[PDB]
Amino acid sequence: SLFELGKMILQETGKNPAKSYGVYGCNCGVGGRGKPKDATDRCCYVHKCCYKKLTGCDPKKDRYSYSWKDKTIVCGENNSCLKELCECDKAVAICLRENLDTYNKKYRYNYLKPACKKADPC
Amino acid sequence: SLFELGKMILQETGKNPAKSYGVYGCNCGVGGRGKPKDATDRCCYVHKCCYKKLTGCDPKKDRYSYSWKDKTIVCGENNSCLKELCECDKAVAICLRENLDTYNKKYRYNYLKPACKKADPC
Ligand SMILES: CCCCCC(=O)O
Repeated sequence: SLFELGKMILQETGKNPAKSYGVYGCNCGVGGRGKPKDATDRCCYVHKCCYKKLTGCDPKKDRYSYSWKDKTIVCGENNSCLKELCECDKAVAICLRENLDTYNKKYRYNYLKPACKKADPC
Repeated sequence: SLFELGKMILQETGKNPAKSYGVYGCNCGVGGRGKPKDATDRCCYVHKCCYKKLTGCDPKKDRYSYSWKDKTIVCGENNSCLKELCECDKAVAICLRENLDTYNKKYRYNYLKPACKKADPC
């Protein structure tokens, strides 16, 4: 669920997830996809495409189990959809951390998104 | 839609809507309802109950027309559902503005929603 996702992002980046990625660029946050503004935005692009492949569980609402082991996100076995969901969230958390070096606050807020260029199909 | 709602909140409060209310308390932004933490939170509680009365349109995606007349949100004549939807959004924007005096930053970027007490029926 959003709770686990946010927790992962905090654990990897050390940043408050809502504050930094709540509405970042054309792909981070509520709404759909759009042409990526930068590398960070592209992380969320991939993430939303990752969600599209899921069946059997709700990516926004459904809780799952994961652990923080030697500062690594380790997805619990859960079930098929929940584990795949967990791996989606782990991937974007890692991706966001790896692209902190080009994070730009000018993409942080907000109004942008409906005017974004339409995204390629996943 | 989300765009009209966000614009209304900005117009009334003068505040960045996603920033101030994206994850505020148990009722503002993402997720469902919960036991409200304060007056601002109650606005969002009422808002989501307002959405339940809606029959035929999508509060998240369906756009509607409104205008800014004498610094007042004025819902334009669309179909019945879109009119009710517009009035739901107008009400919460006004309510959030009215309760800026007790807005508490501690409730802001603080995803506490899974810990919220179960909301009573609308
Ligand atoms: C549009 C972002 C803030 C929404 C707050 C609420 O009406 O739930």
